[PDB]
Amino acid sequence: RSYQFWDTQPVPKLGEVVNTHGPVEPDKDNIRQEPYTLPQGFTWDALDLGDRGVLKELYTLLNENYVEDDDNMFRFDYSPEFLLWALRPPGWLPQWHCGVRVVSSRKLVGFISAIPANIHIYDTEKKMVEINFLCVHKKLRSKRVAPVLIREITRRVHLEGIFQAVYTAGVVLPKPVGTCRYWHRSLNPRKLIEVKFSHLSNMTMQRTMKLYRLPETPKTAGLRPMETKDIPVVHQLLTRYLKQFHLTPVMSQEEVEHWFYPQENIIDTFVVENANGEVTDFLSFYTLPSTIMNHKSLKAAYSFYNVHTQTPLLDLMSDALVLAKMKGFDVFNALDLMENKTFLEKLKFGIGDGNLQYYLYNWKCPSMGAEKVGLVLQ
Amino acid sequence: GKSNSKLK
Ligand SMILES: *C(=O)CCCCCCCCCCCCC
Ligand SMILES: [Cl-]
Repeated sequence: RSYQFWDTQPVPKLGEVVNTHGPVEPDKDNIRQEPYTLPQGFTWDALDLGDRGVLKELYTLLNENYVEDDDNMFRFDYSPEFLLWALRPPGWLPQWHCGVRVVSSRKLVGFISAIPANIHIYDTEKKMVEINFLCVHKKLRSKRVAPVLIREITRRVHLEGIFQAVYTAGVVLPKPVGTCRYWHRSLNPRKLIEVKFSHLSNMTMQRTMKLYRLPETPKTAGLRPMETKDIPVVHQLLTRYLKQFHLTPVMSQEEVEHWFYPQENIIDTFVVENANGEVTDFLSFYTLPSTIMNHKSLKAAYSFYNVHTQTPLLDLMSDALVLAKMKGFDVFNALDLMENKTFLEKLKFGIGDGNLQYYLYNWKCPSMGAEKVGLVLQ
Repeated sequence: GKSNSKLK
């Protein structure tokens, strides 16, 4: 490949091997004030998701034009309540919900977002932003709109004093700090084969169903949904557990509440409260269904953060599978980052299509194995 | 952006 756009950006190129730790370019003393030029007929807009109609426009745009699998069958079916959870964490800005509209139609045909986050990369803690939901209407993809969306959100982030960012992609760009791989655990194998999420391996439908059968209830003592009183100890257990990885978020107790307090059809968090009344472990997974292109929806649970101090991680993730099975999910998704490679194969996960490349904008540092990534984005 | 993976 040739990277016309990323060669102009403060990122190292692919062939480069990094042995340093630091920014590529300095913090900017003066930042460009006017927005970048969009092609004629389109204008910028900051999306106030507090408007149910504006939020309605966004998920309609995403669920019709956002990322699909390699085979054109499944499109992420984002919920209005889900997007509020992902795009309104502590410190969010409406200007960082960067939208593009047709000038005459006022139709939403492009979007990119940024949320603030404290990132711990190796031995440095930096105030960065998390970029997500870069989406261009398929009719518009011919006018080079994506590079403009990146430069505009970069400008709007610079105006607030932030000069680093973390983001993911399924494509290889300059230059991945870490490469993870998706794994899938079938919870409802009948339907996954129906809609061709998976294929019958020679095994009958009866043999496949028996292999993926799960107990009706979890096995761990003191397992219960997280509630308000668990917020500090969940925050405490998460900060200590993340210190072993090299790329992690540094959450405040306010951010821990946002990302982990249970919300129906959005985020689920179960804590382990032992016989002495102490919370010693917790599991979490968020909800993200996919639109089935032909003959209607695929309920998928995505592993989030799973912290263990007294329960084995294998036992904890078995309960996550049981819980997700109970709640009606059809598949339990999890990356191979953090300690996930210790249970993926044992708990009958299957390796998936393609990777999730992790990237740092304006930060030069060595790469790390997937086992060292402690960051999960929405 | 997140990628949509499927069992290979
Ligand atoms: C998935 O949607 C990731 C989108 C990839 C675009 C890269 C964004 C680069 C950083 C933009 C703002 C950074 C400003 C510090
Ligand atoms: Cl490197």
